[PDB]
Amino acid sequence: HMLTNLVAEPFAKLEQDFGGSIGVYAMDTGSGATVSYRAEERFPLCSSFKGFLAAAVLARSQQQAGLLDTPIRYGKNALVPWSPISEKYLTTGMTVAELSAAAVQYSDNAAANLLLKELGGPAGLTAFMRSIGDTTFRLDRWELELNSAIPGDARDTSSPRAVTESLQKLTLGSALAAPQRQQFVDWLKGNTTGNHRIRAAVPADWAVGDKTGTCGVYGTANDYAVVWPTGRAPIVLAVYTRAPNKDDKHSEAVIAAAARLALEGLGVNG
Ligand SMILES: COc1ccc2c(CP(=O)(O)O)cc(=O)oc2c1
Repeated sequence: HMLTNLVAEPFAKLEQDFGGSIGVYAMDTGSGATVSYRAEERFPLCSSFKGFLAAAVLARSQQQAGLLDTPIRYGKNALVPWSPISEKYLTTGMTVAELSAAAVQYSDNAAANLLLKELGGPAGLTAFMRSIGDTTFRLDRWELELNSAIPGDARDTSSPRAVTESLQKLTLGSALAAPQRQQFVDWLKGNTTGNHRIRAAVPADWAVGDKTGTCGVYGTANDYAVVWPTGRAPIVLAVYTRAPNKDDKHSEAVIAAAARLALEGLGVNG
């Protein structure tokens, strides 16, 4: 409780300036110290489910050898907005591994939907999260309907704490086999969409992997990350936002500032 009270006031000021709600859970994997602010509230996942989607693909690849190399062909009707990689391979197809990398590193929507289909839809991804001990995560819909971010709607949400706990298990714990774990970390490390979020709070000499989400309404956006500071154990953290009005805009700077506060609360000199 000590570190959480250390940062309670600055978090309240930050979210009031933002005009919405900020949810943060950060875990120092060395000491076990944690920082929480609205950490048990539900926030829309938006694209952040795509990280867990790729982890679920990797988990299945442990039992289905050759799953990652399977070519997937798709039609033009699969190309929903923000499919920047898959639109370039419409005439050729892509492998499951390439779709997973595109989903993680470019937030590719068509790729995410194609991989969701392979796993049995939103319920199949939810089942995977249940299998690692996450009872909070729920995915209910596909891209782009899952972006609705309706106030009070539990569909397609999780909590910052559950996101951080599941991310820890998948990137640092035993939820994935060692080769699949490293592949998940490497995909997160290569993300291209989060330079202005948690990464903006992380010194250049620290390794970081992240997955972003941006719903586009209700001030709703997020990022989760694993951060490897030099000389100490890694930090896992999740930063989620929402706001009361549909037209409220999200703020990357607010996500970065919340990440800064979480790291400062943990005592990690950034
Ligand atoms: C379809 O429209 C989209 C899809 C994704 C994005 C993303 C990528 P992500 O943050 O969800 O991962 C950032 C954004 O600003 O707008 C978006 C708009």
